[PDB]
Amino acid sequence: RNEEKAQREANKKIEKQLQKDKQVYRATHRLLLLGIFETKFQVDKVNFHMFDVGGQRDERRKWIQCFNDVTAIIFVVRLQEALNLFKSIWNNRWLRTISVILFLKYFIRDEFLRISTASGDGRHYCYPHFTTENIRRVFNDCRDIIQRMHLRQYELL
Amino acid sequence: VQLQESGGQPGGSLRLSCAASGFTFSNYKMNWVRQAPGKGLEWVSDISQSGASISYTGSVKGRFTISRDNAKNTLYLQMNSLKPEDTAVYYCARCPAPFTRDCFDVTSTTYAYRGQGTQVTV
Amino acid sequence: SFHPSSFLLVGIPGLESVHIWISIPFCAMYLIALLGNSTLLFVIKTERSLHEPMYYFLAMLAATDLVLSTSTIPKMLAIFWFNLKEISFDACLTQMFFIHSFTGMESGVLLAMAFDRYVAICYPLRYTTILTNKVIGKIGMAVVLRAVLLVIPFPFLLKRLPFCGTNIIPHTYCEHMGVAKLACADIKVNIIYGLFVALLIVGLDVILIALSYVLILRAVFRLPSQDARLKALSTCGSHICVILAFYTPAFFSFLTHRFGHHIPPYIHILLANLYLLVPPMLNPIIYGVKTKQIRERVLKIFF
Amino acid sequence: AQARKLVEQLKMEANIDRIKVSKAAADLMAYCEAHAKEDPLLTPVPASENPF
Amino acid sequence: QEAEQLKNQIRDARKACADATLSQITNNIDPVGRIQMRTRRTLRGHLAKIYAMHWGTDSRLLVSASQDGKLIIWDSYTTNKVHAIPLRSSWVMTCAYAPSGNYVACGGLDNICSIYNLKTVRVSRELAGHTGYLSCCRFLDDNQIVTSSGDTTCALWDIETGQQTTTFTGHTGDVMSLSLAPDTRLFVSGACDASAKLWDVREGMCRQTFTGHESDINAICFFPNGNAFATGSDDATCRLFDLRADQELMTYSHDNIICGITSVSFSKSGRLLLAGYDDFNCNVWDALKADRAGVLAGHDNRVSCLGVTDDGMAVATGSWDSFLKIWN
Ligand SMILES: CCCCCCCC(=O)O
Repeated sequence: RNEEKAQREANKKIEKQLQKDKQVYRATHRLLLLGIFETKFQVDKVNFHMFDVGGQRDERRKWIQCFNDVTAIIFVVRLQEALNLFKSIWNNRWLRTISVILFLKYFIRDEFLRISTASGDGRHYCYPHFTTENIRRVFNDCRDIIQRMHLRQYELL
Repeated sequence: VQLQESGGQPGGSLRLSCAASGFTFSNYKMNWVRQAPGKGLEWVSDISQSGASISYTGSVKGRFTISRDNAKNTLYLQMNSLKPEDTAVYYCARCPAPFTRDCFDVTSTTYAYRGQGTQVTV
Repeated sequence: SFHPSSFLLVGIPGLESVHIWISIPFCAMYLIALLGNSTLLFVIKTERSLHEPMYYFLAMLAATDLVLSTSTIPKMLAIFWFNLKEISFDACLTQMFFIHSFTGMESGVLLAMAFDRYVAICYPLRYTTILTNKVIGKIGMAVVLRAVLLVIPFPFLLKRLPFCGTNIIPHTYCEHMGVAKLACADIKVNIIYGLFVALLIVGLDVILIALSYVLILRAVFRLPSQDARLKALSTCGSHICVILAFYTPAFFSFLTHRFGHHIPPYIHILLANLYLLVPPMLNPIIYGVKTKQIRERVLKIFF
Repeated sequence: AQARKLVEQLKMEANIDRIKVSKAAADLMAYCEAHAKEDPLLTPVPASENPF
Repeated sequence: QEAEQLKNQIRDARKACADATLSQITNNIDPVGRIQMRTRRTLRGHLAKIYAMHWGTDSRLLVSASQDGKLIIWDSYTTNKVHAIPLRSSWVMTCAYAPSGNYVACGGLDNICSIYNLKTVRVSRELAGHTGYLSCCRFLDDNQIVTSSGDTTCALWDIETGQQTTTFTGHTGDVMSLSLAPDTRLFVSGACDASAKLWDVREGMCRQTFTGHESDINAICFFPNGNAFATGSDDATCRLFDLRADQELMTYSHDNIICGITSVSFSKSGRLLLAGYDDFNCNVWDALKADRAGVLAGHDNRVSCLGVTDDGMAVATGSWDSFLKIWN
């Protein structure tokens, strides 16, 4: 009798604490720098998280599935290798619906957009950039991505 | 999984063959890669499960042709009008997972599904 | 002050010889409304991937429609079928109170849905930190409290008028002015207060809804892509059609009961029963079946 | 260095004194048969004695 | 040259020692029947996808790990929670339960193994030294642990000193899982080079190598008597091997299964083998005769982890929709 009361009281505090972390988890946006370290920052009262993986081997087919719920992938650009990796990521099953933010003139951009617009059925796009401006650019693309997701949700697109 | 590669004056012609054993050859996407002396591994050509979709790098587009034979589980690369800038060791790589459109680590070092290679000097 | 025992509802005035032919479509539409909303509520509750603010607002709308449709149609069907016209004095007041309060609640729910859509589309990166559970609870409480507090004086206003003479009221259900017009005294206070309440609720909600839709469609048309220019129109048109079909007959009845007497009565009674029946049947089809994540989850359960 | 290690490992693994397969299958069959009376997922336990 | 000759000799010996199959000898046993199992409990407290789970010695408590950065200790009898531990790194892909029941371990993309103490929850140790991400870890005792990493190595640690006692090397791909024998004298391992290896804990050298799959190997577990093991791979098949015979005996597959296998486990008597797949549900196989006998299908995303109690009374499955389900 007393043991069950203690157990229920113990579980209630766990539930109350867990309900607090959900609001923090849904209010932050995650990123992935693909040229583990974590960097957190804030822009316009919006929380942003970025991770960099450089302590692993060059065999990505097993640890890349851990990043299937990220908002976007930051690809830093040898050109053929970049295009081949972009094609490999674009056609994956778990990272299928993932946008890519390119950080590289018009010939290379057109070659990338040729593979970007080949498939996808209007589920993901590509945002090439030619390079405190980078953070603003990433912020704008993230806002556009989330707006398009909301549009798809409400049957307006 | 075993992959054995055989075969190999500017402007000439050459042909490489590769035979595969230990796995079902039909349901895998295959490709030819090269390693030049002084540089790293590079991707050359690709071929799908039935040979419907074919892809070449821009350097050798038009000159070379890649084919596949599922009845004898072997694939071929035919090169015409070869230039001295094409001397390298040729490997035959295989995509890691069946029934997939993605092939990640074929150009990585210490790949497990790749042959021994044959040297071509022009 | 001499209130009668009970009243008599006659139904459609001047069409008493075809009371059964008119009732054929009413049964079918009420039956469809009685099934769609229940199915939508069950699907929303049982699933755990449908727990978002949009679906909570949809659930509140479905419950409001289910309550609105169930206080009018059974009595109309009884009148049309078995000629059961007798109604007590207090059942009239309670029926009128519930009808008006839940009309106000439906308007508030629609306003909340419009606000949610506006914030979602026009403020994407702040959507999760603006609309939380506390805000949703406060919004629902505000809607219910506003409706209840605004409509509650009506029974007190109708209980002080002396009723001398007849008790027949030419309608299908008990309204505020339909009952008030049989009183033996001046009803200026009822006129002014009811007109003020209706203007303060319905018009204020309609203006904000129109502003939100205009802002949303203006933001959609600014996108470089042009495949959203047609689907947005194709959905907003159906939404606006249903909204108008709900809102217009309400104004028609509220204004004809006190400013128009030259209009024939049977069409007035027929139009007074449309805003109370049609949106309850047409809401789930345009909101639940047409949406992407509810149709495929309904067909997933039965198959 | 790698080839020598591979050859040494292959030489080490070439002598383990293996046995037949028909004799190594009857062992597992008998193991399953002898313990099949106390496996709850094979023989459903009475509901009263079931913790869940 | 020498390697090819040795391989040919080993192949000829393997052909010579084999005379009968596991199917021909088990052609007269009565079939198990239709295994019908239903969900008895549902545990829902995580926010992101679950990656690993481990049962307890008393068959009443278990620990779960998720990609949001949490460790949760459950009570499957009453569904009540016990402990919730936040983690320093959000990318965790393994967890373990000490046999005594007063320790837990976890690790992931940080190339570190962390051990927490429950009877104080504060961290106890942080073992470092690997070069790649950790894939599995199993307790042997309150002071010994075995891990496998993504740098193609396995390790045996000493918690009291915090140092690496032994290093097992020889694989040419990422090591995905390990399974410890009941005798605790040896264990088995599988990697992405499509091979499995048997390691002796005392001496520290590879004794046997098994090569029958065509792609990466994802899960592994020991048979109850310790004389065999099963493993699932990325080619949509399972295979059972033997130690005294040193060759594969049975394969489990179907013509309509395309997805790979993520988890594998055995029953109490070894008659049933449970396999979690990438197409949202898991299957039950009869070990003696390869024949499907049941399907557990309740999850909306891919099944990632699977476990069976020490008393054999219930099974627990985790998934990528952040739910743990107990079936019996
Ligand atoms: C939002 C509607 C509130 C009730 C309207 C009253 C109409 C009347 O007095 O005739």
